[PDB]
Amino acid sequence: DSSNEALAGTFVIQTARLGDDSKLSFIGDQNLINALSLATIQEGENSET
Amino acid sequence: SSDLDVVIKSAVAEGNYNLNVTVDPGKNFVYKSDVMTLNEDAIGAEIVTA
Repeated sequence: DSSNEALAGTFVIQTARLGDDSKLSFIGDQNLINALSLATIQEGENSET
Repeated sequence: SSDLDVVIKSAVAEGNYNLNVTVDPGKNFVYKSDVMTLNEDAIGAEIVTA
């Protein structure tokens, strides 16, 4: 409850780098991508050096 | 769930929604048929209490 996994039966996908480099892109057939139906729930932000 | 339908009209926004349901029930239908009677020569039997 009250976390990223509050919904049952869903895939959660993350990456282990920070910033714009962590963007993911998915390509394939139309029907398969439509069936997967990905969505974004958190967005990255840059560091301070 | 297997008892939830969705219809789309215009632009949708986003997100995961959690719904909470509360119920207050009503009434139903009751049908009555008419009386049945026998012919002039039939004979019937039953068990009745007295």
